Amino acid sequence: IVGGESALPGAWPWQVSLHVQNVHVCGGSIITPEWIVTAAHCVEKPLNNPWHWTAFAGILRQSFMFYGAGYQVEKVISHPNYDSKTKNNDIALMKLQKPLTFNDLVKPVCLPNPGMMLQPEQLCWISGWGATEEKGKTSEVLNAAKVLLIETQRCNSRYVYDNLITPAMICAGFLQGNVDSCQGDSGGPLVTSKNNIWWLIGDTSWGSGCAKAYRPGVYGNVMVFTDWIYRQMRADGE
Amino acid sequence: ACVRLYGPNFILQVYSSQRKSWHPVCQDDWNENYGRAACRDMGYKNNFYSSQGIVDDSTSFMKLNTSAGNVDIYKKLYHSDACSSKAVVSLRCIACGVNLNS
Ligand SMILES: *[C@@H]1O[C@H](CO[C@@H]2O[C@@H](C)[C@@H](O)[C@@H](O)[C@@H]2O)[C@@H](O[C@@H]2O[C@H](CO)[C@@H](O[C@@H]3O[C@H](CO)[C@@H](O)[C@H](O)[C@H]3NC(C)=O)[C@H](O)[C@H]2NC(C)=O)[C@H](O)[C@H]1NC(C)=O
Ligand SMILES: *C(=O)c1ccc(NC(=N)N)cc1
Ligand SMILES: [Ca+2]
Repeated sequence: IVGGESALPGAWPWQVSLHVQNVHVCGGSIITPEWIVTAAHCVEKPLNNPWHWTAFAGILRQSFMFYGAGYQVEKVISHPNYDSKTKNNDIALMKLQKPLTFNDLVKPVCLPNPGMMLQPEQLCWISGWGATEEKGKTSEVLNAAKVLLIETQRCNSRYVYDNLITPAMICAGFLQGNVDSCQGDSGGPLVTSKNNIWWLIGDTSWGSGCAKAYRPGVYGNVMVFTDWIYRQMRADGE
Repeated sequence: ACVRLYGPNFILQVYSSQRKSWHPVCQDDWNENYGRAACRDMGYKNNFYSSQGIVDDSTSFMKLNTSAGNVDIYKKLYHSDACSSKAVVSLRCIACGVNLNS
């Protein structure tokens, strides 16, 4: 996260850190004790297999995520229509081998319903352990920032992303830059508060550079994937 | 089963291909056990949080057929212009969406 602030304990209790080879690679969001939403790009081959992955919940600092205390991932499911070239349909699910214990520091975010009626520039939050500057190292501390949704028509303008923003994508941030997601935050949440509920609007996906002007963050449009999520969760074990 | 929870108040709705329209479920004869069955159909396994009637902010409703057999909950609904209870189903499958400041 560029231009954010250290997260407080229990502010973002759905945020997980997803590790491979004992280091943070990606973020994700808890939706049930066993299911995490993340980005398909995170789990491209050669990291498609669950064995690579552990999840850390309820812990703000990377140095307190101890080898052996993560939750092992049992299943990885990438969206069937994910396209690595365009990053279209950039969403994946991870299922944990053992369910998480919810408490004040670990709890789920709500999946977005059709008909949320968000404002065109709805105030949202992003969180993660991404770099705090373009080309930076992983953040030791979980950060968060306020971002606004950017209307798709604006984001698709010639001076921004010039027709690259599909219906499965939403833009957020600031066209002046300075506050944005960055490498390491991908897979993590874009959330908003409505009706006293926090909703998972997006999963951090891509953008050109980080925190550059006219190059905002692009997020998977979780609304369009909810029915796929339901169907995957229902199929599991059946 | 083409079904959704709609809006920030979780209105349970069923799609009609004939009408190209979504319809809320009448609270008539509904209960938390139907709530639980609907949640299972949406893939929530043994998660359930609440099922309550609310006022609907749509004319046509889906109504529960109490005289149906043991079929899937969505095969137990039919089209009705009328909802005697004047309320529709609001269904939450999991306690979610709360944090430090809630
Ligand atoms: C509530 O359900 C009643 C029970 O029906 C059963 O369960 C439902 C969920 C569905 O699976 C039904 O197919 C199933 O039978 C409904 O009563 C049934 O209504 C159907 C007509 O829709 C009727 O079917 C006829 O059966 C005769 C007997 O063999 C057959 O010869 C005819 O071809 C069928 N009629 C038609 C219209 O062609 C069936 O017999 C009924 N079953 C019983 C036990 O009476 C009931 O209609 C429904 N309530 C509402 C408001 O729709
Ligand atoms: C994922 O790690 C990710 C997402 C988005 C960006 N760039 C911008 N938000 N501009 C980088 C990395
Ligand atoms: Ca492989």
